[PDB]
Amino acid sequence: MSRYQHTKGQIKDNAIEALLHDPLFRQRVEKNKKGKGSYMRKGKHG
Amino acid sequence: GQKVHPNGIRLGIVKPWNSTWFANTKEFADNLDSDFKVRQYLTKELAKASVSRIVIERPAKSIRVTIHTARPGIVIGKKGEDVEKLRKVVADIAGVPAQINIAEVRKPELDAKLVADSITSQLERRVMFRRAMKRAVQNAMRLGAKGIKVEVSGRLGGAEIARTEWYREGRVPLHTLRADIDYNTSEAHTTYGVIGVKVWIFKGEI
Amino acid sequence: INPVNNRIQDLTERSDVLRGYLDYDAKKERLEEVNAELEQPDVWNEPERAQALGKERSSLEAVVDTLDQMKQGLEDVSGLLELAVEADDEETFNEAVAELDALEEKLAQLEFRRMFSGEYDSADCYLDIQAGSGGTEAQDWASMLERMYLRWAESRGFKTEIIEESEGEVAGIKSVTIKISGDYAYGWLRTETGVHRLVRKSPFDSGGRRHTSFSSAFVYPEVDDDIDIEINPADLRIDVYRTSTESAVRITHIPTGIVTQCQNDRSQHKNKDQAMKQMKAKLYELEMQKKNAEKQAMEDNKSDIGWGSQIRSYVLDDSRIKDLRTGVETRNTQAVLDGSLDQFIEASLKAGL
RNA sequence: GAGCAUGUGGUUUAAUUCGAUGCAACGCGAAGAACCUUACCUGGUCUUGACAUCCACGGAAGUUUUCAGAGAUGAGAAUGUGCCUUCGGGAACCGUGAGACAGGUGCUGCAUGGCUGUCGUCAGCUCGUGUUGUGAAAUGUUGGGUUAAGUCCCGCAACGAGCGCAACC
RNA sequence: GUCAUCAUGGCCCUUACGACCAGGGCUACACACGUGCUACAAUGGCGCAUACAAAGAGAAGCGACCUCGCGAGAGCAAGCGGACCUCAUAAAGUGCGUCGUAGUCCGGAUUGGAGUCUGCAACUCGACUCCAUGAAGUCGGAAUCGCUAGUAAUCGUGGAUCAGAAUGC
RNA sequence: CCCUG
RNA sequence: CGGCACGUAGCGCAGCGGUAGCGCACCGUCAUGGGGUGUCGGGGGUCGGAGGUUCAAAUCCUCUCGUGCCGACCA
Ligand SMILES: [Mg+2]
Ligand SMILES: [Mg+2]
Ligand SMILES: [Mg+2]
Ligand SMILES: [Mg+2]
Ligand SMILES: [Mg+2]
Ligand SMILES: [Mg+2]
Ligand SMILES: [Mg+2]
Ligand SMILES: [Mg+2]
Ligand SMILES: [Mg+2]
Ligand SMILES: [Mg+2]
Ligand SMILES: [Mg+2]
Ligand SMILES: [Mg+2]
Ligand SMILES: [Mg+2]
Ligand SMILES: [Mg+2]
Ligand SMILES: [Mg+2]
Ligand SMILES: [Mg+2]
Ligand SMILES: [Mg+2]
Ligand SMILES: [Mg+2]
Ligand SMILES: [Mg+2]
Ligand SMILES: [Mg+2]
Ligand SMILES: [Mg+2]
Ligand SMILES: [Mg+2]
Ligand SMILES: [Mg+2]
Ligand SMILES: [Mg+2]
Ligand SMILES: [Mg+2]
Ligand SMILES: [Mg+2]
Ligand SMILES: [Mg+2]
Repeated sequence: MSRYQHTKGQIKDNAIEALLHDPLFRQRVEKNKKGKGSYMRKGKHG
Repeated sequence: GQKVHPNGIRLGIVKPWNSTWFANTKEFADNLDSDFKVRQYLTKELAKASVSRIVIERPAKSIRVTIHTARPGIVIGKKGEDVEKLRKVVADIAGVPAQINIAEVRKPELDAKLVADSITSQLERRVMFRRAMKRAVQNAMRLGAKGIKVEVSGRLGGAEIARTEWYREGRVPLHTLRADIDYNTSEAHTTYGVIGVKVWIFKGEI
Repeated sequence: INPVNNRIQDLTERSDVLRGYLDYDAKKERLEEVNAELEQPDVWNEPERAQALGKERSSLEAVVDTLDQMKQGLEDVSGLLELAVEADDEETFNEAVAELDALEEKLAQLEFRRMFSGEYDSADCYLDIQAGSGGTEAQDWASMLERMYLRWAESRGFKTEIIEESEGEVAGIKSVTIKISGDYAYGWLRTETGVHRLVRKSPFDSGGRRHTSFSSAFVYPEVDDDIDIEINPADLRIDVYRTSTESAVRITHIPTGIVTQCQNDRSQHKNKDQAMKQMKAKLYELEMQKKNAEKQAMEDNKSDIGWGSQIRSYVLDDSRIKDLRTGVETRNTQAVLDGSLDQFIEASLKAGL
């Protein structure tokens, strides 16, 4: 178990919201299999 | 877009009904229940005997069942005990006296139902679907069908994403009503899901 | 008698759950040990360690005999219920009902003492929902989380009112501070401090790509804003000196060590009054700095624990709800987001997280 | 705008089942919710089981009842005891005993089949061979006229064909 | 879009998310939206008399005639598995009278009493009849929709679903 | 005028 | 410390014996695929607090506690 390095530095109001506004709890992008972000240049096995 | 059924649009033109009895409103509902029962039972124990069509008619308190199939020898067995026991069981099912005619069908891969049964058989036994589609294509062209289109749909080859592949040659005029478009579907219960197959065969203008 | 059967079954199940969460045999082991070194007499030759031993002894023995008498109560109420079903002795069945209610209330007092162990647990609370760095998806998730928490507060019976609500321009609300009033509100809601992980097919995205947004619920009790007491004449050091009559007043607070001078006015009394207001202002400033320093130290500790703030995970794509801290799971996402978190909050509160 | 019908969102409750929720959800699935209907809630019950098969055991199946309970159900009383049959039999059907299993309107339409909406009944979409370009590709399908239409004439490195258009209904 | 018509890979449950019964709910209500019906009237309301259709359904059904009831309906009881009998006398129209521009002889919501029918049962929660009451509404902002001919607009009728229960289709 | 990574 | 200027809706501001007003903002509907801008239509104020006169007080008076300004000079 290792400490997380938050990018807010010295937190003096609220660290939970600080870790939200840190990149750790960021919203994450999913690569669609088909649809909008659909095109794959090369396959997983090709 | 979605297509209209070729048979379903061509009943009144060129395709005969596969049930040609008459009924009033009183006997209609359990009549179709009886037809559904006989058809599922005969397809269940004629699944291995190359069945194509089941045409049934009620003349008067009785049932005539004509089975258009390609292997009447294995249908009738060893001097007809198979068709005799099927006759007695279907008489039990329909509650009326029964008699069965077996119609041998020339050119089984010119029949549309047997092409669907064949292609679903290779999709069960894991033969490569594209090869089997081609194999049906030169079957139709070698026996002289004027046109054929075969379509397969689903998780082809165990893919994670389902898709549809269809092959066509000759004329497949779905919009021409007088055309003999013998069309039929089937399903494959593969270990990776359900694979649908559809067959269109154009066999002449009228 | 069917509710009585279900009720005894419920008490048996919750007693087993309480034993599992409390680790009864381990506390019994320290109880036996504390009894042993109490039996050796040197422990009362040292005063303060006997103080600690008396405290831990009383706590351990009380928990142990409580769980033991609930075992005895469960078994003898079950046996006498079996008597009361067949013999149909109505007074003895009423005795069973009374003793069963007493046992249930006394185990309720035990689990009560465990779950509301906080000093601020009885007070009302300020509960805040804030969306993450995601966008409108996080905004919508914060808003409907606020809806769910309102539904939970109304179902519990806590009186709610929205102190502030910062909304998003498209949909949802960016942040919201809510006063939840009622007895034991902070104790009931104190396990909600942390992060919720939404995974769902986002409607705001054009392609229907699923989104993994985050929100935080932060609860803090309504502490009493105590009055700032005035300073003492002995605690002050008052000097007078010539301005640059010795009307200049230098007031020095000695126990902290802070001075304020004033020399602008001919009146020494005016100089002293301005110096005394400067004294009060600096004392208020230093008290605020001390409070902010303590808050920053607590934030240092909870930023150190960091990733542990991610407490809850809703996978709406696969339709599963997960508390990572207690590790518990369920599938009724619509009930969870309706506000049926009673099982989760009880699991967390018996965990002590 | 008004009143009412109906659907939806939100709210609330025990539940206000669930699905559809740009156009292409919103008198939609539902061509019709007082009970069943209905998958929701409360309360009362059961567990090889309401719905099938297998094995063993006791039997007809059925027909009138009585009591208690809201009913499911639990207990009790009368009548039938056949059907075909190597008096070996054996099964329509009633209960029991287990386990192999039945079961789910539980989750995933972002694993699918089938079926449908949509652009749009818009007039396009391509292929074979040939040719040009190193190549992705291009031609055919463009040009001038014409038509509801890639419908048609002629010209044209294109020549033909198919799904479309049209007709056959 | 549909794993809630069905089928189906995988996952979850198997004295329970499975099964049975009763009651309640799906019909609630500060509110917002969608689609409809009826109005705000004299090109009309009310009263009296009298013309002109098409299509469809009917056996656990359509149900004529006669009698009673103001009525919804009730009792008796033909024909019809139907170009035969019933649903079923269409309405708008036409002729006359009154109303004379008023919240009115418009509107018909709401509410009270009294009933009929289906269904075990109409309270939550049906439809219809009578009597009584007579609400908003005097043509509707930004905005917005349908329609090129037997069309829009208006006036009726039938059917599916269904024991009963349409302003919907 | 703009269109969450 | 002495004067003198103001306490008006969430905010900024008018009104200073009988009447509470304007703008931004909030809500609801349109317009947009959606947001903004825009369009339609609403609401919201012990008039800083207290008490005195007057038929009546936001307006007149007193005190009060806030904020601003001007002077707290010769020695
Ligand atoms: Mg179609
Ligand atoms: Mg579902
Ligand atoms: Mg709904
Ligand atoms: Mg949805
Ligand atoms: Mg419609
Ligand atoms: Mg019901
Ligand atoms: Mg239950
Ligand atoms: Mg899809
Ligand atoms: Mg070349
Ligand atoms: Mg083109
Ligand atoms: Mg080209
Ligand atoms: Mg041209
Ligand atoms: Mg052409
Ligand atoms: Mg050309
Ligand atoms: Mg055509
Ligand atoms: Mg759709
Ligand atoms: Mg969906
Ligand atoms: Mg029920
Ligand atoms: Mg409904
Ligand atoms: Mg009138
Ligand atoms: Mg009908
Ligand atoms: Mg009026
Ligand atoms: Mg008028
Ligand atoms: Mg009409
Ligand atoms: Mg009906
Ligand atoms: Mg910007
Ligand atoms: Mg000087």
